[PDB]
Amino acid sequence: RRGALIVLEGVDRAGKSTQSRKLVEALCAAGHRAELLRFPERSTEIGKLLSSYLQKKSDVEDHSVHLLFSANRWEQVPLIKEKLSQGVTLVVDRYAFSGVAFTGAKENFSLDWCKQPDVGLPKPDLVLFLQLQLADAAKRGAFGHERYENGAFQERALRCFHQLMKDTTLNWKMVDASKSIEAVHEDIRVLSEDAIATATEKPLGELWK
Ligand SMILES: Nc1ncnc2c1ncn2[C@@H]1O[C@H](COP(=O)(O)OP(=O)(O)OP(=O)(O)O)[C@@H](O)[C@H]1O
Ligand SMILES: Cc1cn([C@H]2C[C@H](O)[C@@H](COP(=O)(O)O)O2)c(=O)[nH]c1=O
Ligand SMILES: [Mg+2]
Ligand SMILES: [Mg+2]
Repeated sequence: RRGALIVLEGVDRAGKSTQSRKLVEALCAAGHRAELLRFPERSTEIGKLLSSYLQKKSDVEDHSVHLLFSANRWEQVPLIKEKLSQGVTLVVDRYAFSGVAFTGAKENFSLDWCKQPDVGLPKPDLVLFLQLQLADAAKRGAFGHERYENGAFQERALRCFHQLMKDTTLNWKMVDASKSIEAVHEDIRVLSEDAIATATEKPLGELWK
């Protein structure tokens, strides 16, 4: 019985990391075998280049950085397939959707070109989108000094996310991320339990193909 592949997406400060940590904790406490993954995975060679870029310690050509973000997902595919095959549900904090939405927010980047590198990745069984007004997301303290940490860019990224949500091949679920940490968590936990129990009857799919 394979594990489910659950992705959490949303703009910066939507609560993705907090909810991904709480979800794994709750699933494990309820007897599931579940583990947390995140993208970018900054521990690899590629992940280190990505981290320097995001921190503005380095500059990288836009197409190149887009391809490094996708390569950082592919390098984890053998691990993802192994874990899911062993029955381990994986909770992923950002995935290909963030990749497309952030690069697609830049000038002269078509959604189509941005999607291609991630075509064929393991297809999530559930994609949770943590919806929150950008204003309230900004009021979750203040902007940091990392790349993309500004309102106009966040708004273009959000528009790209909405284009991706038209894709009916994917099991998108909207989450009202404006509620408390515990209320949002319960919403996410119940959706995840349902996906683990019913979405896994079919083989792992391939993204965007
Ligand atoms: N439901 C919530 N209500 C209020 N604050 C929240 C809520 N969820 C998370 N936060 C707070 O908002 C901040 C950002 O949360 P978190 O790190 O989980 O977001 P994120 O989506 O991972 O952000 P990033 O996009 O930068 O990685 C944290 O200080 C966190 O405690
Ligand atoms: C996974 C991923 C994240 N990003 C961005 C979103 C965030 O602004 C940034 C840091 O992510 P984080 O908010 O998860 O720490 O990286 C990309 O631009 N492309 C990607 O493929
Ligand atoms: Mg985070
Ligand atoms: Mg084509």
